[PDB]
Amino acid sequence: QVKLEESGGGSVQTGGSLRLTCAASGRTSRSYGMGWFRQAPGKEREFVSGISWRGDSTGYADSVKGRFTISRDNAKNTVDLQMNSLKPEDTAIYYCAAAAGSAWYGTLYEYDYWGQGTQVTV
Amino acid sequence: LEEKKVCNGIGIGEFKDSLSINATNIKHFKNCTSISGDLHILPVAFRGDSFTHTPPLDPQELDILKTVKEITGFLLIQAWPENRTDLHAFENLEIIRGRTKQHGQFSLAVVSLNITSLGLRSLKEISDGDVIISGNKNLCYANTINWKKLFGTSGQKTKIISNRGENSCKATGQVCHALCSPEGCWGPEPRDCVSCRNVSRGREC
Ligand SMILES: *[C@@H]1O[C@H](CO)[C@@H](O[C@@H]2O[C@H](CO)[C@@H](O)[C@H](O)[C@H]2NC(C)=O)[C@H](O)[C@H]1NC(C)=O
Ligand SMILES: *[C@@H]1O[C@H](CO)[C@@H](O)[C@H](O)[C@H]1NC(C)=O
Ligand SMILES: *[C@@H]1O[C@H](CO)[C@@H](O)[C@H](O)[C@H]1NC(C)=O
Repeated sequence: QVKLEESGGGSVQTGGSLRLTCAASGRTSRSYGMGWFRQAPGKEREFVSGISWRGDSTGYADSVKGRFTISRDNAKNTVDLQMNSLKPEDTAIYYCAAAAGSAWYGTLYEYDYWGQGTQVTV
Repeated sequence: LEEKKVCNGIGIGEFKDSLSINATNIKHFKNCTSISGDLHILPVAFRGDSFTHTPPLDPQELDILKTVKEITGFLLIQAWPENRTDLHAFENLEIIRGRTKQHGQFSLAVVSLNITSLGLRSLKEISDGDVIISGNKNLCYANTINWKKLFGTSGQKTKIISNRGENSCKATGQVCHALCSPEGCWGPEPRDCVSCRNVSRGREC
């Protein structure tokens, strides 16, 4: 098993930057694809960004192109999400997810573990 | 003659280090009537896992779980074969004790599947823990259930959201059979009735 804790959320000024972090606990010494998701009020949960185990491959939703950046330090067992040029459309609860294996995925149906999530209001 | 067999769950014993029920370990659940511990069914099961030399899981292998009548911990289903409409593998599941809970809260968790119904027709008791049934786009029947008939303690609640709208469910005729009582159903069939309004020779009304 693996536990994920999201950290770094809060409120932001419209147009301001922000950096989420996700720390993993447990049997963390194996291949994991990590991804960030979010859910706005009255909307369905959607994909934001993802990163491979080795760190080489990454993926972003179209709505966050250029703005957001994903990264991970497997020694520190973390995965962060820079979120520059925020906008009130990006207001949602952001979840950190894990998929066992090397790959990241663009849907939620492939992720095995989820954090509790942090609120982000803009 | 009634035969029983207790098997450890995921995260315990032979499966201390297993993330989910997979193609390797599911063989060892053969003949099990009771799970001492929890059941996790995660996306890795069907995807396979190189890292642990685990092949993807054959959906027919889930028939092995049909013998399970009791789980002392929790039941977590976070993935399921897309070409299946219900949790058929657990059609004979009678009791979930919820002695251990998911995030220390849920004893039954059905999340993000493409099932149309639950099919947990033998389910009669959830001794402890909450029930979350969330994110199942095609799922009906879930809102009809009288969960108080199944709970053990007064504090037990329910988080049923983000499934198929009761609007669409009723419009599509995906509602409880006419023989069912107002106590709800696990599906459209008369065997899926929580209880019967008139009489019943057995499971079927
Ligand atoms: C699928 O189940 C098998 C069987 O329990 C798991 O295999 C064990 O994995 C651990 C950790 O990698 C090893 O220490 C054991 O030696 C393995 N046992 C056997 C019999 O292979 C496997 O990890 C599980 N895979 C997933 C993704 O949950
Ligand atoms: C299940 O029971 C049969 C006997 O009917 C036996 O052959 C088989 O080995 C049992 N399953 C396991 C996993 O031992
Ligand atoms: C369930 O349906 C969704 C589409 O809403 C799809 O993305 C997902 O892959 C399906 N589940 C499985 C296990 O394939």
